[PDB]
Amino acid sequence: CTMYICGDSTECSNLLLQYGSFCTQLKRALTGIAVEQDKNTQEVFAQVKQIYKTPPIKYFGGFNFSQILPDPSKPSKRSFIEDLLFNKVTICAQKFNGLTVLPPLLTDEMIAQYTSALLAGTITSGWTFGAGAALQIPFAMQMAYRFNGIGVTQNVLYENQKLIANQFNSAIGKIQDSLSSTASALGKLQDVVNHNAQALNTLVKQLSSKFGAISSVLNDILSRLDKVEAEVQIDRLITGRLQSLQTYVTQQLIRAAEIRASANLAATKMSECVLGQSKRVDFCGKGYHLMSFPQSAPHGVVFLHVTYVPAQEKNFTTA
Amino acid sequence: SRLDKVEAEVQIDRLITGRLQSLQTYVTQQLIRAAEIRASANLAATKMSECVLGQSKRVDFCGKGYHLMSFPQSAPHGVVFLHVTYVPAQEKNFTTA
Amino acid sequence: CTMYICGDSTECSNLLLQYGSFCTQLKRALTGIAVEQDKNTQEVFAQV
Amino acid sequence: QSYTNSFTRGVYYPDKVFRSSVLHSTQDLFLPFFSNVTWFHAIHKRFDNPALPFNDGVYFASTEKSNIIRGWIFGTTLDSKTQSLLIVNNATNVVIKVCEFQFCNDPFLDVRVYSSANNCTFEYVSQPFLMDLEGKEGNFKNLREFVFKNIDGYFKIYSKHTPINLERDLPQGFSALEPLVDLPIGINITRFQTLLALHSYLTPVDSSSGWTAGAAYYVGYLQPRTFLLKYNENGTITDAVDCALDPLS
Amino acid sequence: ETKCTLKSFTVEKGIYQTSNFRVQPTESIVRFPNITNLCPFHEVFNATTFASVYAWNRKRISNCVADYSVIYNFAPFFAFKCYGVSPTKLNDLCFTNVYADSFVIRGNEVSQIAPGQTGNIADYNYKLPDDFTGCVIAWNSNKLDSKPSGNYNYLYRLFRKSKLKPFERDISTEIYQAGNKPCNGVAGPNCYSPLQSYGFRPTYGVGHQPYRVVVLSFELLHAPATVCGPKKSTNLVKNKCVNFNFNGLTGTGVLTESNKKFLPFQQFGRDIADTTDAVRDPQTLEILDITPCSFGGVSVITPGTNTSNQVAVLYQGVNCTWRVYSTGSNVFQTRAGCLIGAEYVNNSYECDIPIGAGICASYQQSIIAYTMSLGAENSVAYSNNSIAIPTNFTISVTTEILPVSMTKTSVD
Ligand SMILES: *[C@@H]1O[C@H](CO)[C@@H](O)[C@H](O)[C@H]1NC(C)=O
Ligand SMILES: *[C@@H]1O[C@H](CO)[C@@H](O)[C@H](O)[C@H]1NC(C)=O
Ligand SMILES: *[C@@H]1O[C@H](CO)[C@@H](O)[C@H](O)[C@H]1NC(C)=O
Ligand SMILES: *[C@@H]1O[C@H](CO)[C@@H](O)[C@H](O)[C@H]1NC(C)=O
Ligand SMILES: *[C@@H]1O[C@H](CO)[C@@H](O)[C@H](O)[C@H]1NC(C)=O
Ligand SMILES: *[C@@H]1O[C@H](CO)[C@@H](O)[C@H](O)[C@H]1NC(C)=O
Ligand SMILES: *[C@@H]1O[C@H](CO)[C@@H](O)[C@H](O)[C@H]1NC(C)=O
Ligand SMILES: *[C@@H]1O[C@H](CO)[C@@H](O)[C@H](O)[C@H]1NC(C)=O
Ligand SMILES: *[C@@H]1O[C@H](CO)[C@@H](O)[C@H](O)[C@H]1NC(C)=O
Ligand SMILES: *[C@@H]1O[C@H](CO)[C@@H](O)[C@H](O)[C@H]1NC(C)=O
Ligand SMILES: *[C@@H]1O[C@H](CO)[C@@H](O)[C@H](O)[C@H]1NC(C)=O
Ligand SMILES: *[C@@H]1O[C@H](CO)[C@@H](O)[C@H](O)[C@H]1NC(C)=O
Ligand SMILES: *[C@@H]1O[C@H](CO)[C@@H](O)[C@H](O)[C@H]1NC(C)=O
Ligand SMILES: *[C@@H]1O[C@H](CO)[C@@H](O)[C@H](O)[C@H]1NC(C)=O
Ligand SMILES: *[C@@H]1O[C@H](CO)[C@@H](O)[C@H](O)[C@H]1NC(C)=O
Repeated sequence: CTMYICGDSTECSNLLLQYGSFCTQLKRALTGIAVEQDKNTQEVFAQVKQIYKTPPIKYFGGFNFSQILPDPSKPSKRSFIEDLLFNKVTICAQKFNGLTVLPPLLTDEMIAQYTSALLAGTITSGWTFGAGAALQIPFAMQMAYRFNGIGVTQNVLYENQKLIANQFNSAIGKIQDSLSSTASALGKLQDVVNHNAQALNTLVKQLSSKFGAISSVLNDILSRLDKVEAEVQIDRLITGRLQSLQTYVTQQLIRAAEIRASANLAATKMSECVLGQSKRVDFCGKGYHLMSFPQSAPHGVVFLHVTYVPAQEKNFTTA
Repeated sequence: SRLDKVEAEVQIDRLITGRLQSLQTYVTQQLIRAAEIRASANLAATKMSECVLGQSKRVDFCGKGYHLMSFPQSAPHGVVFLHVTYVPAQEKNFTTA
Repeated sequence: CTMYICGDSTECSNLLLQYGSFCTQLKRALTGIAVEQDKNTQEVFAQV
Repeated sequence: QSYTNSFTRGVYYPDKVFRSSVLHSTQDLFLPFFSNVTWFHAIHKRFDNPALPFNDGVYFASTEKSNIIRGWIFGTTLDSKTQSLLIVNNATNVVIKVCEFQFCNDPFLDVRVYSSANNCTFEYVSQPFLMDLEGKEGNFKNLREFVFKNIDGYFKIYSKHTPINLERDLPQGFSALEPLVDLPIGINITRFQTLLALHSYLTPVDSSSGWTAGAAYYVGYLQPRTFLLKYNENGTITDAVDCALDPLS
Repeated sequence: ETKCTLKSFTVEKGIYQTSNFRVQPTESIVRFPNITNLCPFHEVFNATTFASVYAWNRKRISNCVADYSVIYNFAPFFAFKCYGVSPTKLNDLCFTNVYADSFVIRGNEVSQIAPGQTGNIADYNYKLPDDFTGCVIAWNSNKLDSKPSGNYNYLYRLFRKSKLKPFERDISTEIYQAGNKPCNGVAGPNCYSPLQSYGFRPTYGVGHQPYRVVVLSFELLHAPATVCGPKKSTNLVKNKCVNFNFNGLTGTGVLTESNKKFLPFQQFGRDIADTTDAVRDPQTLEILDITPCSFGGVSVITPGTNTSNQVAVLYQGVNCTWRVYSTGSNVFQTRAGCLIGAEYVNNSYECDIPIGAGICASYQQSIIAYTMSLGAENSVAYSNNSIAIPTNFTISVTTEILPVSMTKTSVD
């Protein structure tokens, strides 16, 4: 309240009491955003609470999941992609005028453990770990049960399961370079980071404003003007400074609504892209969707959709 | 009853601005909430139209576990769904091929 | 910003500068919606 | 006289604050980028008296070994009717005299400046602006940059002695011109000139007829424009961009 | 305190917010430049008969150190109106340049020195800045300037043709050219010369006495300091939350040794926030970094009032490992901030009241804080030829509550 609007001056805080009840609504709104942004990550990631662990021998068929499974080599238990995503995405001046940043409840150590849990379940128990008790199922056999969901018979996979392993692994190897080729892919997350940063920056600068007063600073105006004429200059300073805070909180309100709209989409997409095998078109990738693998990221999530698209067509006569 | 015309206006005018600004803030905050309350109400309508009138193959949308059906129930300013689902319970393992 | 608040008067524009950085965030707000409204039609229609 | 273009000159410290690796936008008198800097006769034999108007500041640059250029005159009329300003860079101490002198059409402190009108309201003694002289190096060694701004009765001058060895007019680069002294008087300036220094060495023989109206100093003007600049971590101005140039700028 | 914020006598559970930490400053240090020379204000105050309003005596006071006692040497102060700066606090603040102007006028013209008004002085004769950051000082001197024979030697340019700009000299011949004919200065009629004799005798009305009016003009918010009242230059301190006064501008914060560079003529440290954070010693060449004392944010952790009364307090962003006045049972150093009144543990439990950075508290007969328990660690026996097929079901029924509408409202 006063720390932003004024300084260590009781007279300015006294004149703010004339407005009276503008704080209680302002602080309540921002707290509601923070308490719901904190809850917002809960349903996106904590979809299953059993923290599954990958088997000691990572033989999930001929498939190579090292690019997505967490590696114990790093101090922070994260996958090859997540470590790449951490580095690919990147203050005090705000923190003397009244602004703070509350840390999130879920750190990245537990968030990566949440993804490792889902990943272990989506590989060892396939899509069962979302309906009830997890039931192990060979990954070679799991695939034949994902092909059947797209009207492709069992044996199609089995007579060329060696080619399937050689090809999915090749695609997963390329996704590291393709994501690391350019930073335009991560523009969806860097957008939300700097936009909040510039929203705070444009709020700190607003204090140095000649809002119809002799000077923007508060201490000097006390030493300059007497009581019968200092208020007419400081009151218009309070009105403008309150307006800037009022404008900022409203812009956060629209952004908070928009962010949770995407977060609900991620939660819904997290709830069926990986927990199951959607028959919806384009929802879980491009083409006939087979499965997906979640990957954590700063202030977001990344899905590695695995699909089935035909490539070589020969046209025949029908009846 | 206190101030004369030439000097009462300078006081009521800033009272006018503050009372108008409070009304503007209340209406603006209602717009965000009304948009938000419709966002869930559209989800409720979609959930009502698919969980109740049919059996959705999508997982985790119509409850927890393999969904069977739903029964809607009214509530003050809302709706309550009773998702009847099928979940497995007893798991003997076997060797497969 | 100025064209709308004031006409071709320099003194009015000098007054606006006392607020300083109020119109800046207004132009950026309208650019964001405009650039996103042209992106809506892309993802609804340019699917094939 | 001759016309020459100044590339990125006339950039100075606008205030007395320090910033580290930031970008700051300011609006005040500034020499526009790529402007018409008046380069005068590039010889010295030569003794001219060009009527130079003063308006909205003056950018002055002129490299010269042995510091032949020493004096400086400011004012509006310069006939002991209104206030005037004078600088003497006596090359061990600078003297500033804001007074009401009389001055001839062709002033010269050596082989006759005022001869009358010697009373006023200013005396000043400080370290001379120019460094040291008697440098007979074959190639150019140092370049001098000066900017004057008479506003709010707060006459300000900025200086910058820089080492250049390229021997071709103005160097192509940004210069961090730095303020050095502020003189609050409150005067009316519209015209200015300068003074040279040279000894015939004897009154009887060839006293003074060897000179023609051809005496080389760059003169540039200043315009009120926005010149958002850039700082480094030490705080010295690195590069500045004009906001009234081509739309890329 | 939490009950007062919530406006209730029962608090359910969870985090709550109160006023910030606000570490109070210890004392105030006021460092002044070093100049001790006495400034001669008596010259502009009680010299001989000053000039009339047609030609003021402007002075430039600089480089000196001056106070407000010598101005208070004069008792008969009449026009003590002070603008911009309150008279009681003309001390301990440093200007950048003070301009002193003097003139002598009559009683009915004293009120004309105010800005934004039209009068005899405020007409074409004299113009003053309508912002007028300075002040006006005047006192009666009818015993000195007035003469029994009549001081007709003072003039005033009332009838000059064109208007005047503030702070502009008007001293010239001022030939009169008015009417619908060129008078040329000799014609005779329409001359009404502006200059006229005041008439100063010790027998006149109260509103027609000579005065010594000295007006002072200056500005502020300038890096160099020129003249200010003396203040003992107390030795500075480091790492102590202290108020400071460095030639004018004040503030609260700790002072740290030099880590930046500055320039020989550079003495300020404005940042992107446009707030002063690095200043030089006014006495010697010391660069001091100004970081204001660490703000807080106090958060109260409580179980149900219907369940217990013990509470825990959280300071977000404040290190303790530290300047927290008095401590409690225990102190913790969560990445969220400083937590007191709660005992850390080694187990893991499901979160019930959020704290931040993977930590939440709970009520065991005491308040305990712990890390997160994501769930029971399960290892699934995955084999090349092993499958688990269910043999029995469990038809469960779960609720899901979704809002649909809110109460409609109208206004007028
Ligand atoms: C999986 O891929 C990684 C990276 O290409 C490789 O180092 C590893 O050996 C592969 N695993 C197997 C079993 O070949
Ligand atoms: C398709 O097959 C027919 C024979 O059935 C052949 O004649 C034709 O060239 C093929 N390609 C196209 C584009 O029709
Ligand atoms: C599965 O059943 C086998 C017998 O076929 C038994 O050896 C084993 O203990 C059971 N459980 C697991 C986890 O394999
Ligand atoms: C400089 O003056 C010359 C002579 O009139 C003119 O041709 C040229 O365009 C001018 N350049 C600039 C940058 O003003
Ligand atoms: C030049 O400087 C020297 C040393 O400061 C001084 O003695 C001498 O008088 C100066 N000459 C003039 C003309 O000021
Ligand atoms: C100085 O010269 C001015 C202008 O001629 C004159 O008015 C003034 O009286 C002179 N001062 C002295 C001390 O001679
Ligand atoms: C400066 O001198 C010029 C030329 O005489 C004149 O037009 C102008 O009004 C003067 N300005 C001031 C402030 O005296
Ligand atoms: C000055 O700045 C340059 C360029 O950033 C840097 O290389 C140099 O080390 C700096 N000098 C200092 C910090 O003294
Ligand atoms: C002016 O005041 C000083 C202060 O004591 C005094 O000594 C001096 O005599 C006074 N001069 C006149 C002319 O009154
Ligand atoms: C102030 O100046 C005097 C010069 O007489 C010098 O001795 C003293 O050290 C200066 N003050 C400080 C704090 O250095
Ligand atoms: C408080 O606790 C008492 C005893 O358990 C119970 O009777 C009462 O209803 C409770 N009130 C609330 C508001 O929880
Ligand atoms: C508090 O300071 C100590 C000592 O420097 C440090 O070890 C600890 O990490 C700090 N706490 C935080 C939250 O930064
Ligand atoms: C658990 O107890 C050990 C034994 O003192 C201690 O070293 C360790 O820090 C404790 N762990 C936590 C999380 O407090
Ligand atoms: C499955 O076979 C692979 C070799 O193809 C072997 O490395 C792995 O340990 C086997 N897994 C089990 C659980 O027997
Ligand atoms: C399945 O579980 C139910 C209890 O939920 C039990 O009554 C029933 O006997 C079980 N069926 C079998 C075949 O064991």
